[PDB]
Amino acid sequence: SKVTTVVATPGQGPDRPQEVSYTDTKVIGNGSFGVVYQAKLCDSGELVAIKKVLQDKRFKNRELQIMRKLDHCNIVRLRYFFYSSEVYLNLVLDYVPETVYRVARHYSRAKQTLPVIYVKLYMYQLFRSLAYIHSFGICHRDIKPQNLLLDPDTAVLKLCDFGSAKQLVRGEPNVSYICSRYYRAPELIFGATDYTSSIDVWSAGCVLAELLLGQPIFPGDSGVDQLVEIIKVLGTPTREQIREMNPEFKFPQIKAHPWTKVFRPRTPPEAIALCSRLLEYTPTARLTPLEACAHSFFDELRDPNVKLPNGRDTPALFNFTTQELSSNPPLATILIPPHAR
Ligand SMILES: Cc1nnc(-c2ccc3occ(-c4ccc([S@](C)=O)cc4)c3c2)o1
Repeated sequence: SKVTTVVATPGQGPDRPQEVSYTDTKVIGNGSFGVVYQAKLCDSGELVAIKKVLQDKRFKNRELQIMRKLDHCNIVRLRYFFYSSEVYLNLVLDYVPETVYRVARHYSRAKQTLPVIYVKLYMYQLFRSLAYIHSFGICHRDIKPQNLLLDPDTAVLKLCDFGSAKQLVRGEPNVSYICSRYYRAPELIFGATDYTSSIDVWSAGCVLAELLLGQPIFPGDSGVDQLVEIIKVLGTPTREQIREMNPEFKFPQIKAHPWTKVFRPRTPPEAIALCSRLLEYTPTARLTPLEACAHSFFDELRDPNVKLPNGRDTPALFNFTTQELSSNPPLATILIPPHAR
């Protein structure tokens, strides 16, 4: 009700703060960082989330520094940011009301399967945001279904939560206990710290596969139990596999559970061939997010007529930028279909 008025710097553009007014603040989430609110900007009527972190006062916020570099339609945009209170950094973000987690669980609670057309849309917009994120050498490191925001009506997916993303410095090592356990790549559990952006892709597989199965593919009861779960679907990792993951542990030996069966009968051939492609031991083996997009599974989305179950056209899926294409520029004719040139 009470309209709060702050002095806020636009997320992008020149550092020139404006008076921004918002009201109807309610809490919609919280964690170690702090709290997320939903508010209504008084002047555009538009809804926003406000992530209230806690700023090390005498330290530069990594998330803030990362959000500013970022403008992509499948990523929650940092519209503004301000400070308040000792001292809290506030990120004013796009609000989107649903998450893949919550959608995936409604289906699962009702023992149905999320329509493959939604799996496609959502996974594609996910590989997109990462192709973009990774082109800057920024690893998300918490790719999990509740960091995927969805618009029920328009089928837009926006990646959110960069509260543990990092500009990866090759030659520079990092922390290995990151990601949500179920979505955490094997090398991470192995103690690797020399890792790459492939870890995000493993998380995507973990998602892809959970959308298909209606439950987490690898559900460990702890950091270490996690690898036991991966193991029972892929088997054990071998020389160049463990090599590739990290240059200790103590587990048991198990056989390679065939893919085209880890799921259910009606599951599409390409989706299965996707995961097998993602969910891979060696990290150089996992496909690239851009390269992922390319792969068949998403072909239906390259069909000129495709529409949303509710008869609307698909959200804008081909508005690529060269910044977005940077990684692998020679592959547009198979990512941009004619009808969008
Ligand atoms: C953590 C964290 N970092 N960003 C967010 C964030 C940002 C923008 C956002 O817009 C809507 C949400 C959102 C908040 C709560 C929910 S609940 C679990 O259904 C769903 C969606 C949101 C969350 O959360």
